[PDB]
Amino acid sequence: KLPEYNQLFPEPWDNFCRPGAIEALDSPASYLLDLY
Amino acid sequence: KFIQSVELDGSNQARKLETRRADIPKLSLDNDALYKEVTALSIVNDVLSGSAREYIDQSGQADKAVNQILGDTHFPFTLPYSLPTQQINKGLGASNIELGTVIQRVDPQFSWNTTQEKYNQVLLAYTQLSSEQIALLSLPDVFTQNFLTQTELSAGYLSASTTEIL
Amino acid sequence: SNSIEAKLQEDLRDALVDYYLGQIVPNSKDFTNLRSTIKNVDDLYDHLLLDTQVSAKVITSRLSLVTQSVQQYINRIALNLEPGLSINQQEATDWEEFANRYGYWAANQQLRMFPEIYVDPTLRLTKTEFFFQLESALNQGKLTDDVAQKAVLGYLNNFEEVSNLEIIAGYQDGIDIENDKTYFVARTRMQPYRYFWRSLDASQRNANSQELYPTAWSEWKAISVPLENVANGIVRPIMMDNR
Amino acid sequence: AEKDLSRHGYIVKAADNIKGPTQLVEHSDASYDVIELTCTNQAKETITVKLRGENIITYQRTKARMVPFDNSSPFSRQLKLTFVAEDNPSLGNLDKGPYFANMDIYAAEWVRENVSSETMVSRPFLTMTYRIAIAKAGASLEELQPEADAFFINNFGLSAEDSSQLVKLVAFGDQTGSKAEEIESLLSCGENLPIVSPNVIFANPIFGSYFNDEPFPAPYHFGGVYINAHQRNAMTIIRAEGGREIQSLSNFRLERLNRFIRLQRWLDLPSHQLDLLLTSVMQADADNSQQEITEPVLKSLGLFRHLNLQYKITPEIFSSWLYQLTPFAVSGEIAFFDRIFNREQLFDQPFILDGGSFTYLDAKGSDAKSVKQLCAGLNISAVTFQFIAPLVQSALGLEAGTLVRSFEVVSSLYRLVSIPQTFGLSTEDGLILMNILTDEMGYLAKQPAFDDKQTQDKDFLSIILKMEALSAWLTKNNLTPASLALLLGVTRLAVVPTN
Amino acid sequence: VKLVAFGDQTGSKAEEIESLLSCGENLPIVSPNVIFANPIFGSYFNDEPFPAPYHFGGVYINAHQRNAMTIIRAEGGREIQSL
Amino acid sequence: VNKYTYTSSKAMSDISDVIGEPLAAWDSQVGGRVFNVIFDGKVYTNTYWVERWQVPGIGSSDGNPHNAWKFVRAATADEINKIGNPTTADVKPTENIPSPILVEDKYTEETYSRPDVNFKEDGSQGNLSYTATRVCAPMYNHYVGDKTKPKLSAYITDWCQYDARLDGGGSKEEERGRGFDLATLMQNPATYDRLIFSFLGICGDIGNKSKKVQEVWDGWNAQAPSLGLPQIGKGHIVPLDPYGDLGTARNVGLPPESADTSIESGTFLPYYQQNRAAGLLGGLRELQKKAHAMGHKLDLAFSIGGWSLSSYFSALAENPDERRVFVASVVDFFVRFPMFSCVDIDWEYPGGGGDEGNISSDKDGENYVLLIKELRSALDSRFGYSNRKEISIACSGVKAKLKKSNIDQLVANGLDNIYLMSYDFFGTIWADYIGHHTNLYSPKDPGEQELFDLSAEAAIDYLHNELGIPMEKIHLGYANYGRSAVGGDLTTRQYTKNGPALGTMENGAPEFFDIVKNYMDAEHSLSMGKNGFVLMTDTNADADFLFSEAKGHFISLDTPRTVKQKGEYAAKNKLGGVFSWSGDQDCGLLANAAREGLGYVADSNQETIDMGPLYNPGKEIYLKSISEIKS
Amino acid sequence: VKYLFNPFECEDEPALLLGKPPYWNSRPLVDEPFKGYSLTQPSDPDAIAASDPIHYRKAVFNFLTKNIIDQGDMEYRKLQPSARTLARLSYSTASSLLGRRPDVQLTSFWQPLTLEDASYKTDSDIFMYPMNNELRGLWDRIENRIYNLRHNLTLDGKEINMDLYDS
Amino acid sequence: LGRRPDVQLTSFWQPLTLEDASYKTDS
Repeated sequence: KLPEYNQLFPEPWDNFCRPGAIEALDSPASYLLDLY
Repeated sequence: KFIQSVELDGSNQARKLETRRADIPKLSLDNDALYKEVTALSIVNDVLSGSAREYIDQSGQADKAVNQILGDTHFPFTLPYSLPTQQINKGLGASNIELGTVIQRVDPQFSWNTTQEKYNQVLLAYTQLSSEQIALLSLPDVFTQNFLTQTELSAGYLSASTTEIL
Repeated sequence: SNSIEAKLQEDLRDALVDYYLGQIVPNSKDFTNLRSTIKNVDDLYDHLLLDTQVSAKVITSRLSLVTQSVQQYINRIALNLEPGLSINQQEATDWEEFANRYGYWAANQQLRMFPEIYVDPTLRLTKTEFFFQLESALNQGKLTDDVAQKAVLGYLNNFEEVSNLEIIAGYQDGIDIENDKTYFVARTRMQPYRYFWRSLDASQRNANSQELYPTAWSEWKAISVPLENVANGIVRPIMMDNR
Repeated sequence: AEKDLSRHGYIVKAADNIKGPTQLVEHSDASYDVIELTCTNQAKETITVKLRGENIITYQRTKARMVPFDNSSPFSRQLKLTFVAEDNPSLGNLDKGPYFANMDIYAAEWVRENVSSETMVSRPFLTMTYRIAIAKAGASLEELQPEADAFFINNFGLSAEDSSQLVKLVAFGDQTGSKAEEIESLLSCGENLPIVSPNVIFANPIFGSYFNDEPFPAPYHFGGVYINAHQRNAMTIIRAEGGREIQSLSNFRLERLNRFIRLQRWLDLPSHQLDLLLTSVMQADADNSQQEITEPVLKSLGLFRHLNLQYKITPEIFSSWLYQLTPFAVSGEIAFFDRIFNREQLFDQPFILDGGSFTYLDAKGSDAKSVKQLCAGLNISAVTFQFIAPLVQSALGLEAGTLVRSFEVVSSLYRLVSIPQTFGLSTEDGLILMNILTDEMGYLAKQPAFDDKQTQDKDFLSIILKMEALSAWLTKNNLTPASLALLLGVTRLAVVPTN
Repeated sequence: VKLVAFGDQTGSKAEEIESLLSCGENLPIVSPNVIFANPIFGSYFNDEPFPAPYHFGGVYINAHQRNAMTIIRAEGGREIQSL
Repeated sequence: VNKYTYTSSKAMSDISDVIGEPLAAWDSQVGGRVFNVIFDGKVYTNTYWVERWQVPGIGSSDGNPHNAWKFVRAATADEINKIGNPTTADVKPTENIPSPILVEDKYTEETYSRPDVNFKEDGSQGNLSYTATRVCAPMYNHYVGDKTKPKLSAYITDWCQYDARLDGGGSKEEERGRGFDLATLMQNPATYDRLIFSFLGICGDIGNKSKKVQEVWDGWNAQAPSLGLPQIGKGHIVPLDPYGDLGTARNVGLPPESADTSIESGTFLPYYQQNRAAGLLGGLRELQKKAHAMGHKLDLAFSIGGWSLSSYFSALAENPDERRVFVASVVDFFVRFPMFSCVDIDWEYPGGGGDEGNISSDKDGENYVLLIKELRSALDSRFGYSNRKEISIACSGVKAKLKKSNIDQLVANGLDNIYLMSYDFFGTIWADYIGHHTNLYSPKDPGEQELFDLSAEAAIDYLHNELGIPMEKIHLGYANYGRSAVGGDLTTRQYTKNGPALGTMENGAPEFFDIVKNYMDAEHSLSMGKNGFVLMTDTNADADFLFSEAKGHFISLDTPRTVKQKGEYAAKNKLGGVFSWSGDQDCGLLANAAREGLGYVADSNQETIDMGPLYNPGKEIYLKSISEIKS
Repeated sequence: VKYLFNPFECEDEPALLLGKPPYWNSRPLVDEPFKGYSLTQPSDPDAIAASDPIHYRKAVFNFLTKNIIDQGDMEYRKLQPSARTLARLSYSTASSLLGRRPDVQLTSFWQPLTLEDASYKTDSDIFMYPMNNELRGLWDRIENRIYNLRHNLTLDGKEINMDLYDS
Repeated sequence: LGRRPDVQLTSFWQPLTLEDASYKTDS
């Protein structure tokens, strides 16, 4: 209804991980894993 | 004037302005409300304290000191507070002195040999904690570590494994 | 010294806020409704229209502070955040344009009061085609009297042709002569023949007047088409569908 | 603001040529008091005339027909006078020279002047003055008070008639040689409005009731005092009619003003502090019931000049030395009083000035202690406080163990602290010097005095000047007040027998 | 039981909470140069993350019970292991 | 606001501070000053706003109807001689008129002259005046609003918007319409808090007006296909006079250039929207606009159904699909005219006892439970809480009805308002005995009142207690007319049924302004009966009526006194509100009496006219209850 | 920007009745895709957004908000005092477009593994999409300005006072 | 320009609340 970011993009924030963590889809660890 | 007009346009459900901060239309237009200066904090705490004073009156306890309410209101977490303790803390801070030190020096007897109780109490002072917090921490446990009744006891109960603990 | 007081003032504020959210809102009668949602310090900032987290380092006037809070309230409703209390398009435009800020509001007011102060010959809206040429002469940079004389004499020269313009034809915008605008075309007596168009409104009368506002006359405007191949010194304008 | 005035009255100022109401009474059946006035025209034409005088009250009500009339309240209270021919028809005044006698009235309280020792009596609080003329001819001003025109010539360059021009701001500022910002700085009727301390209680809702609408504090309460002589109808700007104009201009106030602004030029001070200091002096003197320019006043100004120069003494300080501290400010700043005490918040409650007392000797009662501690917040050491307080209590006449939250205590303390401090002497030391000078320590605790039985031990000002001089001499000689007092035998040195 | 309600009522932000739980990256660490009394956690089937928070850093709150509190994957929001 | 100022004085020496006013004989007095008036040697101090008739001796009970004048026997016999004793008090109207009320109407005068009518104020000839509203000036005073005061609302029976005498008609009897013009209120937008233009109809109407219902239903369905809109069927709401609603101007305070007579059943449908409305509804819109201009809020609501239009309600209530069509058309109306905040269901009665042209079933109160639930749900879910509309009912004035109304279940279904039709407790034909029509209280031992001695008290007490309902949802009506009879006998309350009972537009129905025109006057600063009528107040039921002996013309009616008393009672009971029934028939006199009774206060210390002087009570009479007569 | 999107939209606009969704003002931006398109979007941000117009919506939102912050920053860069109030207001509005940052919801859960472990495990989801950086960039930028306003600092967060020293 | 109109310009003022002003500004 009201105009706000999440209202425009309804999405559970819990469906995202914190940036910088190992859990990051682009963590340097993830890069290493891909390489491996 | 503009807002005053707009707020005439229906929707009784809305939390109309004067439902809050009703002092605002009450302020007088004048030279000094214009010219003289004050810390914003002063106003913030003032208006908020006014609200609180009304609420304690709704508790029928306006006879109580508003500050004193904070002396035992345990929730939320930061809520329990003590002005005199703070005053003492900062006082001696400005003197660059610790209360424990003060008491320790105030004892007639020599610090290198004086009663255990004085050592105890001095050390407690060195904690810098308020008596209220002390008491709260001192309260006994409300809950047994576990609780069970015949239903689950008949269904049987398993403790966690234990050999892993040490 | 005073820094001590700052410390205890800040923590007083902190505790008081905690008490408000912790007990007043969840328990107090009037908030039974709003406690559905007002649940954090920012919610307080929104509801109370004032910022609690300012440091003791900041001082202000009572008036200014009130104004700030009012502005916040205005902006929120303008932003269509509170339930109800919608705003008209122009009304909102006025706010977001100038009324949002004292300086521009004052400027608007002052313009209404003393427009002359804002008048500037270089900023005229109504402006003759050749008037552009004239200023395009004078604007050259450093200047001298004789040179200005030359420039103005040129402008005057063109103005001669203006005074010698001869109308050729005209076309009505519609059936109601008494309110529909109309368009006209004219050419120079002097050769080479050059051509211009202009228009006149039939609206813009005063309700009392058997007369029309000066604005009703349009400026005369040049026509760029290489028309000299014309068969017999004849042409017709047409305006339709605003083209 | 400092007293109730809901009940009060007026009495004739006792004069041998006038007879009438000389005492107030809690009730009377008579609609009006009768007064008789004996007077003489300078031709020695002598006559007496009767007149009626009556206390009159007025009030307002809305047409709220549902509620009862609920009338009891403080109310506006006013004095009305009326002559009638029916009481004096015989006098046949056609030929009499028009000039006759003065009339004067005390506005007075009636109370036990000693709440203990009975003395329930009517007692004045304000005084006012009139002149009565009788002229069947309907004579002109040049007949009535021709002296006025001579005055207006010498002091305004104008005919007394020209006052009727002077009423407008243009003519006024012109003839005065003044610009109107000065005038608003004088009138405080625009933005230069008075201001009051939030932390002070007042004796009656004189201005606190619903229908009250006098702007409070009034200029006649503060800043416009001397020029309005406390009359409620204070001078103000008023909207124009062929130019802006002035509220009300009795020639009496006009001549007061004529003096006042000249003095203001000479001293170079803003009006508010001038008026403040002036009133402080004249009201401290019990004699100057009439707000009159007098020798002690002038002397006070001399002292202020000197001390301001030598030590940058703020006139507020000086004023609050010889009188109470002021719970007021002009539009733009915090009140001197409130600044001094609520200088910053250090406790839960701000300090406040109130009725009531506390057992300062020990104040074990938490609130009493709180009060005393906040007062000790006045710079000095707690221990010092106990040296001062008994003397203050004694001088003011309070009960030995108690002190009260009122300006009197405040000002006494403030004197005792600040004055020696101006010479860098400890307030402790001051006691020593005061005894040396007078064999009294608590001397500055007392109120200022101008006793006609003038004696060396009485002039505050001379005494202060002496303190100044001797302090200089002492430091010059590298002495010490304690040492001096001991040597002078003002205090004994501690000794005991020995082996 | 859910993190949102928890952090709300506690007046706390979840980085503090992981700094409390050590169940994420704030994990415990152990000195390589120290021997331990038994392969309590050294055997093949051992799989308790060692050292455990109940061994270190989470001691008082878990009172040494093996079932230590931890974050657990969401179901209509992230949640807590056992409370 | 409205302030007054007064003064007292004493000898200069007198320290006293009581408000003083010397002793005087009790003539009439008035106003806000203190008074200490002697009467039979007792001096009575004034306790309240003095009124002309407030004799202090009686005033020992109530020196004003709010309270006694307290008194003491202070004066000496000498002072009794000095002042004299006023004890032989009497009423006295003013010699003249301080403020005119009545105005000329050439056409009503002609209507009296019209030999087919030959109306005369003595009832000797034509008993129906058909007096147009033109005979009176606007009387509304301006009052300061108060959130705590209950609402003042009015129902306008909008047909009153016509009178052929305006154009030259009036040849026929029915041509002699009311001609009620909104301009009067437009000049005084503060007058009302909430307004309702009365009835609205539905396709299924079986009533006499169904002729028009059908014709406009067909006209709508004639237009709609050309607009691409679906045809309406039963359950769909319909307008009553499209030109009236959307094309009138003259009698609705609108610039006549805005009128459009082309609007009719086959042409109105494009105009049927809030912006296009250039009739009665346009006037209403402009009125709200001017309310905002004044800085006041005017609420607009509309009743669905009516006395005549109740006809189809049982069938509608029974058929759930027609209920659906009803709800849908209602929503569409709200969308076309968002200015309306509220709707009011006016079924004379679901369980019967309304008009006889009504379909009725003893299951319809339950069908109405369904209806309320359905409408509430639909409208709330459609418009959202930010714009939650209000639902109201026109509650029947009789115990037997309200008992059957299942109203507690309607409240469980979120009913908002309960406008009690507390009027016509008596009727000029069906009643056995003359009685009051809108009396607040019942007389002592009124019996069960299925036919007589009814009162608002009798209904509301049951509703609040036996039904437990909060009176904050309840609103009380006052009627802008009297009802009359003929040949009445005041002792037995017998009367000549079936006769020329005096009225304005119809037998037995004298409208209030017409009552002032013909049988009563106030302009002489006092209420009094005229032309053979006398003011009577029944102390049994505490109710006011006019009487005339020559033809036993009994006429109970609402009065300044009764209306003020109603206001007092409403405030006392914190009722949801009060309203003028048929607002078209009060020029503002009793409206002022209502405001004042509820305790609103005027803005200035001046008025259009003071209602005060008119609270003089009618002549005492103890009108025996029917039980007291039979016993 | 208004032509693309207006947050200050008002229901007075009947386009809402003509089905225009709130605030959005571009039909191409609003109307729906139907996958009558490539099964895979190879490499162009624009092409994929042309399949997921939501992506443009996000970009637009970002641009707008940024511009607001830019205004506020200029205001805070102004020398005279009252401009600070303008900056304060601008920043307030901007923040209002975001509510509160989703910290708790973001909180990480982790268990260590060897590369061998991961390699086996990944046989036929340990990571998640993180919050995209520009958002926290915006959040932090405004929070930093707010902090400076908390402490009466320059936009640069430098002390405004001269910081005089003596002994 | 002659002389500036200082005296003629001199301000007259009485304080009020916003509520007061709002009521006062009625027609």
